[PDB]
Amino acid sequence: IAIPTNFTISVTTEILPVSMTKTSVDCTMYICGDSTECSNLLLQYGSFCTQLKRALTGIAVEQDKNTQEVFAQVKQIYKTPPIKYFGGFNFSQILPDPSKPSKRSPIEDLLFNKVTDLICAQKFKGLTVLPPLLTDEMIAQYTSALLAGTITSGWTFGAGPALQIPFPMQMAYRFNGIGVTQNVLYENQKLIANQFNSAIGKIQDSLSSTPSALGKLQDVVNHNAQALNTLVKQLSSKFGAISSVLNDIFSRLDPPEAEVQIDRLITGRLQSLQTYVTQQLIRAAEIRASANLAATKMSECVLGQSKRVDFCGKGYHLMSFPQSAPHGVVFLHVTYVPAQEKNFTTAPAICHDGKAHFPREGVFVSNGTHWFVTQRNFYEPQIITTDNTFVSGNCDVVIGIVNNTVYDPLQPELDS
Amino acid sequence: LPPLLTDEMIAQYTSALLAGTITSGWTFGAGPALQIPFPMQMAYRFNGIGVTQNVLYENQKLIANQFNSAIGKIQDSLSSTPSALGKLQDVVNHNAQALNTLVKQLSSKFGAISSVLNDIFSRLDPPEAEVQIDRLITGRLQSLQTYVTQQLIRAAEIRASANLAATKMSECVLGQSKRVDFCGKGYHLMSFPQSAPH
Amino acid sequence: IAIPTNFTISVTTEILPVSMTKTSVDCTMYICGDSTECSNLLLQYGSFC
Amino acid sequence: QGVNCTEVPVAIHADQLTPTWRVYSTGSNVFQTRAGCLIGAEYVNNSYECDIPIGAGICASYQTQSIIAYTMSLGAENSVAYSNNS
Amino acid sequence: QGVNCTEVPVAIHADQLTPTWRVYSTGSNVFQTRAGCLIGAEYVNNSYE
Ligand SMILES: *[C@@H]1O[C@H](CO)[C@@H](O[C@@H]2O[C@H](CO)[C@@H](O)[C@H](O)[C@H]2NC(C)=O)[C@H](O)[C@H]1NC(C)=O
Ligand SMILES: *[C@@H]1O[C@H](CO)[C@@H](O[C@@H]2O[C@H](CO)[C@@H](O)[C@H](O)[C@H]2NC(C)=O)[C@H](O)[C@H]1NC(C)=O
Ligand SMILES: *[C@@H]1O[C@H](CO)[C@@H](O[C@@H]2O[C@H](CO)[C@@H](O)[C@H](O)[C@H]2NC(C)=O)[C@H](O)[C@H]1NC(C)=O
Ligand SMILES: *[C@@H]1O[C@H](CO)[C@@H](O[C@@H]2O[C@H](CO)[C@@H](O)[C@H](O)[C@H]2NC(C)=O)[C@H](O)[C@H]1NC(C)=O
Ligand SMILES: *[C@@H]1O[C@H](CO)[C@@H](O[C@@H]2O[C@H](CO)[C@@H](O)[C@H](O)[C@H]2NC(C)=O)[C@H](O)[C@H]1NC(C)=O
Ligand SMILES: *[C@@H]1O[C@H](CO)[C@@H](O[C@@H]2O[C@H](CO)[C@@H](O)[C@H](O)[C@H]2NC(C)=O)[C@H](O)[C@H]1NC(C)=O
Ligand SMILES: *[C@@H]1O[C@H](CO)[C@@H](O[C@@H]2O[C@H](CO)[C@@H](O)[C@H](O)[C@H]2NC(C)=O)[C@H](O)[C@H]1NC(C)=O
Ligand SMILES: *[C@@H]1O[C@H](CO)[C@@H](O)[C@H](O)[C@H]1NC(C)=O
Ligand SMILES: *[C@@H]1O[C@H](CO)[C@@H](O)[C@H](O)[C@H]1NC(C)=O
Ligand SMILES: *[C@@H]1O[C@H](CO)[C@@H](O)[C@H](O)[C@H]1NC(C)=O
Repeated sequence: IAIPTNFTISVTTEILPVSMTKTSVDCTMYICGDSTECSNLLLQYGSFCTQLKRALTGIAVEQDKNTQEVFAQVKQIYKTPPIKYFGGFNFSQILPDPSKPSKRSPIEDLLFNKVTDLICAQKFKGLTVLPPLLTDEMIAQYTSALLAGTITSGWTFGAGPALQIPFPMQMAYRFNGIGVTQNVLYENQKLIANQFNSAIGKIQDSLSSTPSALGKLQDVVNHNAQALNTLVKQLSSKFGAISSVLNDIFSRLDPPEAEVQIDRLITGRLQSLQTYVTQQLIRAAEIRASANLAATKMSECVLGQSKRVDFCGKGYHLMSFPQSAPHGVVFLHVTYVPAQEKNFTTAPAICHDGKAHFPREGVFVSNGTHWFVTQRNFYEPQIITTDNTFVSGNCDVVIGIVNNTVYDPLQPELDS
Repeated sequence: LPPLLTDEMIAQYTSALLAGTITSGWTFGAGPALQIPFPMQMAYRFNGIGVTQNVLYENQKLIANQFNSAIGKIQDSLSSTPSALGKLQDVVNHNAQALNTLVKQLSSKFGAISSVLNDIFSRLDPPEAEVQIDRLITGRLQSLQTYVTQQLIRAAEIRASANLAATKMSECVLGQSKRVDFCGKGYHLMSFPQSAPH
Repeated sequence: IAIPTNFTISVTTEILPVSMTKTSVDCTMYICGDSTECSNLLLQYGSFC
Repeated sequence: QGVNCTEVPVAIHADQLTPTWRVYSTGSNVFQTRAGCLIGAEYVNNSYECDIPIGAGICASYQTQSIIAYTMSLGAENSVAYSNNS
Repeated sequence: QGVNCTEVPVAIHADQLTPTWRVYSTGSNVFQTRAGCLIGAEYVNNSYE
């Protein structure tokens, strides 16, 4: 058998987009502009613009719904105590700083800085951008409230009223959740705190150095930009007509036979708008799927402890921290990783007094001379007794059973 | 365009995953791989579903025989029934179908005199051949746009399926899952991965 | 109450698609073939491909 | 949308696409927000849950007398008595 | 893409619709992959990320 003898606290970063830019379009300016004749001709092509406006409004409300479901998950707004001491844990890099006017953590400020006349030109073509319903300040307040709740109460506030508990006790509970006894933490508190602080500093430095971690979010923004660019380029295409300017067509051609070019231009512009709307719908569906995944991760990893493998970061998940980023969320997963493994000799059961003994939760190991029982996730040998082992059957059906003795706690003092 | 990852690489990944699961259990998915005898891993998994180790410790032979019989039955069922892999096959068929359509639209007049375009140019003067070519190219561009939209929708569906498959791989192969019916019907014990065309 | 007295080890199969065939389209010879004269009409339509 | 509340077209007799339905000023007050210029509603210093989302953290609702606008309230403030051994 | 390295443009003056960016073939380590023909890269026997 192989059993680890040391542990390491690790911190990982995972970025998920939540919402995209809300956009609106105007038919009159983009398709016609300022010419009344074009609109008068457009009036009898149906209600395509109504469908486009309805779809855009649906996307706009869907973005706000996604943001609200992702972030607005707590009824109360918890406040951190003025005394910032948690038994050696720092949490300085994630707690809000009142000195800065933006009321954001250093990690949040770095995230904002790492993420980045054309606006007026796009507005002049009827393409406008609606501001988000929720401002960054309220998102920061939600993140701060979530952090305060998960620090001062653990997972108790995710199922009802918030219940206070010392942070070392909460981390002992978290270790007990993954099958590690509490005395492991209670004998290595300082080392665990130092490792956590070092990991937090390493994450801070890594996020400061390389800016390619958030490219995903940037990519999404880039996509939106290029989409708009394409639409602008669609205003420079004749689609096989004589010119892209209405006044020249109306002046250089006799109007009874000049209607064909105008109709061709209208059809081309409507087709381009429909293609853009379809692409926006597909992108919005993908963003909604990502937002649902992010909301599920927020509900599970942050508000509780998840036993799912690799769901909340590599290794044995311990806890998580949420942070906000421009059009996205960042999860800092704190997990547990074994290390410094050692070889040992193991047997399925112990034969004593013609009976087979099996461990309750531990595993039997041997160092070449003696036999002990130890927990499966950490090396802690103990003398085999009757309290941690149970008897089931005899020694003639079990394969690989070995011979040893089991100490009886009550027999020594019985005689004296 | 040929795929970036060859079939040999996928087979090597599958073999590595199988060897890791066999010789280490779930310890290799959460850190360094630690060796463990297979009967002890089976006992741990039995403890996972609330069954004590003594049940396995005097039924190991029967359980091994049952597992061998079950895997043989699975092999025979895969060999006999050919309608089990359709979930993949139709997918490929769909692509071919789309391709066929994207070819067949080339033989449609789309309201013009003929599908062939050079005969249109040579038949008469440009003042009407231009209109015919305009109609043809508009129809072909509409067909291309429709094909692209269908491909995008199918790609989104395939991405959703791949995300589900990756989640199932992470939660069923690299460990024991307590979710009901997620990793099979009944009390889940452990899973084995295998590759297949797409 | 009903208490089980025996067990069965079962194996089930699950098939899941992963990837789709990657394709590329050449607009130039699909839209007009090898005829050079037809190619001149595309430029007035902009970058449609 | 996109008005600084001062360039609002007051019109003379007919110079707008709007078919003469303009409310000028000082009747229902003028509010300036990031989304644009809002008229017909009176801003208040209180805070309630969002009913009609306007944008940029501004919402509107009809009380029982008129339509008013305010800033949405995130929730009720709460505090946890963290301690060394409590 | 999908072109055998044997029929790459050798040319006398012009035999290709591309705007004549022809480079030396033999001295540029022309290599053949399942994806087609690669010019300008020297294949090595090692393996990295
Ligand atoms: C388990 O690992 C920790 C750190 O991962 C070890 O603690 C370090 O021990 C070295 C030994 O001299 C010191 O220099 C360091 O200051 C200690 N702390 C850190 C944060 O590195 C610990 O000794 C290991 N224990 C075993 C049994 O291997
Ligand atoms: C938590 O971490 C911060 C680093 O972000 C520590 O702040 C630094 O502390 C050192 C003391 O060794 C000073 O020299 C630095 O100037 C501090 N930097 C900043 C930006 O404040 C902080 O001390 C840590 N918390 C505790 C309790 O030690
Ligand atoms: C296996 O572990 C046992 C633990 O008891 C070792 O036995 C002890 O060894 C120390 C020397 O390190 C002696 O001082 C004790 O008197 C021994 N106690 C008993 C009860 O034997 C044993 O030496 C270890 N064996 C190996 C090969 O490491
Ligand atoms: C553990 O102890 C038992 C009892 O001392 C051993 O069983 C004996 O095995 C020998 C030969 O292996 C027989 O001749 C005896 O009749 C057995 N005695 C009983 C009471 O069954 C057993 O072999 C020991 N285990 C090992 C691995 O040697
Ligand atoms: C539990 O079921 C297994 C098989 O499902 C039983 O094993 C069978 O036992 C009979 C009689 O001993 C044999 O004829 C069969 O060949 C066995 N099956 C196999 C696959 O070998 C087992 O007896 C059952 N146990 C109980 C307590 O009913
Ligand atoms: C447990 O003790 C804490 C602190 O001793 C109590 O919290 C205080 O409650 C009073 C209510 O009269 C408030 O005025 C204080 O502001 C609270 N303190 C803090 C730091 O918020 C708490 O009420 C006690 N629990 C119960 C059930 O009474
Ligand atoms: C018990 O609480 C006290 C204060 O609540 C802790 O003492 C220090 O208090 C100051 C506030 O003036 C903090 O800045 C320090 O971080 C606290 N700790 C230390 C070591 O100075 C005291 O540490 C707490 N004790 C325990 C065991 O939690
Ligand atoms: C255990 O032994 C094997 C072979 O003897 C060796 O390869 C392996 O590194 C050993 N493990 C440890 C932790 O020493
Ligand atoms: C609105 O006008 C005021 C007064 O000149 C000016 O300070 C402010 O910047 C203007 N805001 C915008 C958005 O134009
Ligand atoms: C390419 O050229 C080589 C050498 O002339 C020849 O053997 C091969 O059949 C050709 N075709 C392919 C697909 O490799």
